[PDB]
Amino acid sequence: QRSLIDRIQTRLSELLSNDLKCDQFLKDHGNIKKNLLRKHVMMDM
Amino acid sequence: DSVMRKRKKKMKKHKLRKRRKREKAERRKLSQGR
Amino acid sequence: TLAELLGRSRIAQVANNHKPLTYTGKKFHPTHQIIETKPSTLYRQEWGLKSAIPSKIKSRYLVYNDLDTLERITTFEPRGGTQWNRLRFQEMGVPIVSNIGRQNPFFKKFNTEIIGTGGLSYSLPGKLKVIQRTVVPGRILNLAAIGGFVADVVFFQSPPSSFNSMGDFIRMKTFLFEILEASMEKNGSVSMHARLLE
Amino acid sequence: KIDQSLSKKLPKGTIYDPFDFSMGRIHLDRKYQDIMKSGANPLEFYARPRILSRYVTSTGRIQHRDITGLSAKNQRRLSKAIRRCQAIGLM
Amino acid sequence: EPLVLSKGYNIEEVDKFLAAIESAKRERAELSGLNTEVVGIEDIEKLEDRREAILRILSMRNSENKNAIKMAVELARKEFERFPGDTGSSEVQAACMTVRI
Amino acid sequence: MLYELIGLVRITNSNAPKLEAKELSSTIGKLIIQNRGVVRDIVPMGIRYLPKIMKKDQEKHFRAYHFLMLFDSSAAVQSEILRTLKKDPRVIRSSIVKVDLDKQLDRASSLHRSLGKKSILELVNEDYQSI
Amino acid sequence: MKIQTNAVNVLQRTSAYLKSGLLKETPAWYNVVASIPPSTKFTREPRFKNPSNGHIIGKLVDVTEQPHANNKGLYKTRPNSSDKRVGVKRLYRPPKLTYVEDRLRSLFYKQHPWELSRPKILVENEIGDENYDWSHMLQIGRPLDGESVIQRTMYLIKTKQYGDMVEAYDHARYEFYALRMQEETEQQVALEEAEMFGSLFGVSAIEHGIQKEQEVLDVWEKKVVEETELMAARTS
Amino acid sequence: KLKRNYNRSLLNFQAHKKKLNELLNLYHVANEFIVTESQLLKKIDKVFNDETEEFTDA
RNA sequence: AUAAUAGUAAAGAUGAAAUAAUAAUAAUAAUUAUAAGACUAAUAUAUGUGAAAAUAUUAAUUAAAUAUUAACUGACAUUGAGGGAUUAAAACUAGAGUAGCGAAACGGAUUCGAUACCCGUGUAGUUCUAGUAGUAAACUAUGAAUACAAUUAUUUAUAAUAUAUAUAUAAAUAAUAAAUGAAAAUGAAAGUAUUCCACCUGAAGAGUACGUUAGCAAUAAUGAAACUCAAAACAAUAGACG
RNA sequence: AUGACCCACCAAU
Repeated sequence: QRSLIDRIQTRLSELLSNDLKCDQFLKDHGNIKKNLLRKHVMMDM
Repeated sequence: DSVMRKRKKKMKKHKLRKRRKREKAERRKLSQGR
Repeated sequence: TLAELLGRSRIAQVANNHKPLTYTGKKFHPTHQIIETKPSTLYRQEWGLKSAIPSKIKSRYLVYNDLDTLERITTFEPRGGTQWNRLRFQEMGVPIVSNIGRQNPFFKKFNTEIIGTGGLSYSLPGKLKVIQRTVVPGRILNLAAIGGFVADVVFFQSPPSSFNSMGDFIRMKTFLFEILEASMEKNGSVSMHARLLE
Repeated sequence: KIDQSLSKKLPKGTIYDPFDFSMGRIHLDRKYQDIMKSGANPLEFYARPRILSRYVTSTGRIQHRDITGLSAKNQRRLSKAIRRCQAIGLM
Repeated sequence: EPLVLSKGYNIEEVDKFLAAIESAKRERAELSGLNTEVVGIEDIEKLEDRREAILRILSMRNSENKNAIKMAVELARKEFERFPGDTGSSEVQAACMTVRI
Repeated sequence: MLYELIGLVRITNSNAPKLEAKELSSTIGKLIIQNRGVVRDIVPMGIRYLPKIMKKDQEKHFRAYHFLMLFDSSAAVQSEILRTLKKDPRVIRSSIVKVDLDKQLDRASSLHRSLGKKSILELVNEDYQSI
Repeated sequence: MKIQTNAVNVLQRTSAYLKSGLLKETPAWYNVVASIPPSTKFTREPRFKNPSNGHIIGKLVDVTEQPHANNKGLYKTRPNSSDKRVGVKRLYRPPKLTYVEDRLRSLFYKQHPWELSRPKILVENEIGDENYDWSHMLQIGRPLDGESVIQRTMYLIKTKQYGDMVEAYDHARYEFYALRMQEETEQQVALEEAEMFGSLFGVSAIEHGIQKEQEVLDVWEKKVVEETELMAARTS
Repeated sequence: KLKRNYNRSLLNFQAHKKKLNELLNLYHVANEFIVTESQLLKKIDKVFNDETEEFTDA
């Protein structure tokens, strides 16, 4: 369970540094759009 | 005033003496069948 | 910066210490740092403490624990005078084995234990002033306080007449002693030996 | 030969001073003259009537926090241990 | 009921945890350079009692009513809970006050 | 729960000093056992002249054989043990005090707890060393 | 007292008298306290950051600003008691000027108590002209003291010539010892040499050590002359 | 919700494992004796028969 | 108190003395020894713990009461007419007990007198057990709750620190600022505000009469009017007085 | 000024 928090938090959080690498991400899947990060990030796992 | 309160004391004590005299009248012919 | 200024303040150069100003406990190492004042400031009645030191004080050396306190006064004892004892150690000219000085002469993350001479000595152990030292006079306790440092009196033969000569004033009488040597127990205590020339 | 109350006998270890060698000093000192105190549940010693025998005016009496000077809790548990020891046969 | 105990100590866990020792004891000796002798049964008799005492020394029949209650509140919360965990639901709080009442 | 009985038994055998003491130590025990409860640690405290002459059964016992038994049983058995004790002419001044183990699973005897120790398993490895 | 009014309001007060007739000629000072108006606000103005330890005074750790289960292996989500105990007085409360150098000062003086015994020039002289290159544990004007050792360890931790504070201080600790060791020899040399070169000395350290002590003995001897004897009559 | 569940889970977990550790810390080894008629005879008869512990100290 | 014991002439009490079943029946004192009761020194600050009554000899059982996190609940509360519950000392009704204390009583003092103070016996009672009753200066003479406001020193709870230190929190206690106040003084309330309940409207007459309810009872609650005054009360001040 | 009256003392921590 704790693992989930790791990766889950880690990437959304990691996205802190990636408003560019998220670009790669934003695509794969497809403000509150930041909230859109946790949106599909959460689903992955 | 404590002195004023003490006067109550003299008055309650005086009434207690009357009560003792009234106590004789109480529990007597007046409070039984009347 | 205000703090930068204070971070270098002489007031802070002096560390804090609330050790009693009477310390009835047996004393070996000093408890506080004496504050030296130029005669000028003394007449100006200035000592750099929170409150000016009373003219009643005529020394130029005092020790302070509380810049100022609830009692609206500064807690200080104008009897700070270790300046004499340590100097007398120099007047006595004797070095301390200091256990073994591996590499560094005093050797030893934090050297809290076995601090070393404790600033009582910064001279090469061996020197030729030793020429049989300099028979420093000491006040026989029975042990003999030499230059403010008690040293056990030793002699070729026990001389009772010498003690009888001073009677009960054995400490009052001062006899020159060829100091055998001194040592700093890890508790920062100097143990030395005297040479009663009687 | 001389009386005790007039002659400091600083041990050699210490640092004797010119004043230090004075009567004033002697008077001064006089003026300014314990595993339980260390921090061990004083009650645990509900039996060991030996340990409790200490903080006792030697008259079956415990001491006001002017002498004992033990922590409120330490002293009260020490007092309770003494009272409990009275119940526990020994002392 | 008989065989109940305190602080979450279901007898089974005891049976299974106590059992762990059996596995461990023997397997500790399988390796190294020391052989197997009296450990053929490790005093079934002694181990039997060891556990026994444990049971007396952890038997509600020999503990404190407070402890039986500590067990109860749980039972109730777990019969009146809204989900695994909820302990604030009015019925949970009510049920809990009930045991005590 | 864990109880303790610093009882002071009397003695009469100019010879054996721990005669009755041991005989009673058996009694109490036999019963602490046949009743769901574990005896734990017994710590003979030997003999110590009583601070005062404790008159028991008009015998004025000036001394007694202190002893301690660390035991564990239901209230009743613990209560009952009190009854047994006072009512045992041999014992002179009994006492059962509690030793809550809520925090420490295994509690030592009061004594060791003031000796610095705290548990028998601890007090056992304390001697385990050997083998 | 209570924030008074008739203290910083003199001009207002005099003005009235000056406009009516109670006064005929203005109090000379009149203009000065007009040109330089008196600060009247006496507000307990608030503080926001500690002037020293650089700490901040005014922040809250919103939970989101955190995600690592505490050492106490636990992800905290709900704000905690203190984390909701309106701490406004703290802002006004003056913060403590904590300095790690002060710890080093005490540490050195504890390790070297004779340094405390050594006279120090606490009296601060025009602190303004004191720019000191501290790559060396010696400076013109400033004397030798454990304080120098402290200001020295700073280079070794600022410039980073060495590593942590403990190692840094020691590097200079041995630097200090040397200066002290050489000084000790220098001290003896003056005398020895001067002693072996036409030098006479009226009193030495041993001399004050004996004269003052023997002086004290005058009082003690006379004192016991009354105490011991008085008891003989007090008991005979 | 997920982190809350983990917080509640790790707490319950820590308490039970300690419970288990202490249970096999003494109940696993507590004299391995007192609980039977035979053993009591052994300990009691191995007490005053050789050693006695009193204060008095050294 | 009661024998045992040995010891001798007083004892004991008070300002000083009297007495009583004190002691020539051998007392008191002493030292042993039985029995009977109540109480609980130091510690011990009632710090504290309790709603308030209350409450510090020991233990056993039962039960309530802590802080801090964590999970949950999801405004579920603020406190309250009436009601209910508890409720000191005395008193009462049963049953046991009864050492000491001590109303009443009686005696001895003192005094002008002394149904007092003092002293000797000493009964109701003080103890328990089951009740009953429901009042105290049951007073911090200060109803409960919440939000807030300037300092210091001590407790002290407690986290933390690089435990033994100096720090951050709370909590209490003691001095105050402001503010309030007739002042005395209150001081995180007698301050700034909000909410709810109780209660007051001159003094006498009166917490009386009467009615009504409750009680085994003493009583408790409820609670008027006529008549008569310009009085009556409190904090601060001088002054006289002890 | 309204303004005929004032009355009690007993012995110590």
